[PDB]
Amino acid sequence: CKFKFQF
Amino acid sequence: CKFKFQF
Amino acid sequence: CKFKFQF
Amino acid sequence: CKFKFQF
Amino acid sequence: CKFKFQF
Amino acid sequence: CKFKFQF
Amino acid sequence: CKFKFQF
Amino acid sequence: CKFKFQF
Amino acid sequence: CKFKFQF
Amino acid sequence: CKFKFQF
Amino acid sequence: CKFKFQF
Amino acid sequence: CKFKFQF
Amino acid sequence: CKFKFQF
Amino acid sequence: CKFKFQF
Amino acid sequence: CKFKFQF
Amino acid sequence: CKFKFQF
Amino acid sequence: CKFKFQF
Amino acid sequence: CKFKFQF
Amino acid sequence: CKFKFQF
Amino acid sequence: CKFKFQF
Amino acid sequence: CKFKFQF
Amino acid sequence: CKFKFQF
Amino acid sequence: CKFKFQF
Amino acid sequence: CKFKFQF
Repeated sequence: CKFKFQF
Repeated sequence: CKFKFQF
Repeated sequence: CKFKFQF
Repeated sequence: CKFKFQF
Repeated sequence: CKFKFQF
Repeated sequence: CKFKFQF
Repeated sequence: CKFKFQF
Repeated sequence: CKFKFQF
Repeated sequence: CKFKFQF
Repeated sequence: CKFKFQF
Repeated sequence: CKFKFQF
Repeated sequence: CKFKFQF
Repeated sequence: CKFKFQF
Repeated sequence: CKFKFQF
Repeated sequence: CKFKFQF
Repeated sequence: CKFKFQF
Repeated sequence: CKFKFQF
Repeated sequence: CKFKFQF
Repeated sequence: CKFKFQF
Repeated sequence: CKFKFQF
Repeated sequence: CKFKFQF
Repeated sequence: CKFKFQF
Repeated sequence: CKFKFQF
Repeated sequence: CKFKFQF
């Protein structure tokens, strides 16, 4: 919801 | 919802 | 929910 | 929920 | 540097 | 450096 | 360095 | 270095 | 905090 | 905190 | 903390 | 803590 | 020099 | 030098 | 030098 | 040198 | 602090 | 601190 | 601390 | 500490 | 001539 | 001539 | 001539 | 000439 960081 | 950062 | 970091 | 780091 | 985000 | 996030 | 996250 | 996370 | 410097 | 420096 | 330096 | 240095 | 900070 | 910090 | 910190 | 820290 | 001289 | 001289 | 001289 | 000289 | 500091 | 510091 | 520090 | 420190 707040922060979604995908690599 | 707030921040979505995708790499 | 807060932070999701996937490598 | 908070931090999910997968390698 | 490329991205500099300060919250 | 490429990404610099400061919370 | 590539990612620098400071919480 | 590649990832530097400081909590 | 008192100081947040993103160089 | 008192100081947060992201160099 | 008093100091958080991410070099 | 008093010092957290991530070099 | 590049930076002179007298705190 | 690059940095001179007198705390 | 690169860094001179007088704490 | 690269670092001179006088604590 | 009492005296702060920056040259 | 009492005297802080930065040259 | 009493005297802090940085040259 | 009483005197801190950094050259 | 330039600076005279006496304690 | 330049700086005279006496304690 | 330059710096004279006497204790 | 440069620095004279006497204790």
